[PDB]
Amino acid sequence: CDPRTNPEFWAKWEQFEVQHGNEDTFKEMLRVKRSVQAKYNTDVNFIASQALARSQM
Amino acid sequence: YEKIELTLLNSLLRLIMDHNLADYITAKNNVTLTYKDMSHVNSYGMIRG
Amino acid sequence: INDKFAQFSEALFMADRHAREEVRQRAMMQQRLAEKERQQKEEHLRQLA
Amino acid sequence: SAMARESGAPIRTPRAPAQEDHIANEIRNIKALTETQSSLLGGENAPLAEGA
Amino acid sequence: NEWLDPSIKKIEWSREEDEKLLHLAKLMPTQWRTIAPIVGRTANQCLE
Amino acid sequence: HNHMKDGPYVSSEEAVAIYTTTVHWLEARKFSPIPFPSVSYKHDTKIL
Repeated sequence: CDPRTNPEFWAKWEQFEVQHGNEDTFKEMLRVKRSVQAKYNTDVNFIASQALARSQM
Repeated sequence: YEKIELTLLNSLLRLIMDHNLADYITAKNNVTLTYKDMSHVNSYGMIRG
Repeated sequence: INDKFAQFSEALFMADRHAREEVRQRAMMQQRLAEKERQQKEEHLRQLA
Repeated sequence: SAMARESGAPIRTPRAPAQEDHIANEIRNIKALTETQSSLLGGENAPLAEGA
Repeated sequence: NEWLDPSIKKIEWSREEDEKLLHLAKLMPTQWRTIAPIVGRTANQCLE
Repeated sequence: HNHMKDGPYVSSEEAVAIYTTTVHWLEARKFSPIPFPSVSYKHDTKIL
């Protein structure tokens, strides 16, 4: 999943973590979010992100 | 020269002198040897040069 | 890499610590004899005095 | 219940133990077994904390 | 070899790579060019 | 590569015996270990 294209899934994961999780699992989820967001920094994925960002407005 | 284990060498060098000098010497013996288009890391044995 | 490396390193570290402990004990044991010897000589000097 | 009539909410993940922080454990182990000077001097060995 | 090689990971480290790095630095003291291929970064990256 | 695969050929007991032999020899001769070259240490310049 892409954080800047699919934010609702990350919101649901944070909701699951605040109902069931700790500070260590929360830090793990931040680490995975940062790593995945860094992974999807390609040119085509940036193009798709900006396309959907200006499409929803 | 071929059969110097660098960890054991680091320990014996730590025995005779300060651990900074021993660490410098053992890290100096672990370098990349390059000749033309060939290159490899020397992790076993000492560098005689 | 092979597992033996870890075992290798472990042994050296334990051995190193053990050696230090032994040295310290022997060192402090030596100084006991030293001060005892000094006291004995002092006692002899006092007797001679 | 049918024959009588006829006649915690959330779940918890266990916390990782403070002694089981393996990163800090290896930090203090390497700091114990690296900055130790020559063993001929003697001196107190650094207390390495392993726990389990 | 140290910067521009496309196999070089310039992202922030993971906890698994931290565990491997500290474990190997305890295994092979100051043998950083040996540790670097195993960890998955360069020697200066692992050192720093 | 064969040393990386087939492990340290110096076994653990051999390395421990060599280390303890060096320790016993060095304490027998009352060897003072070499310090780090200090900040002042006049002889430095001549050595340099």
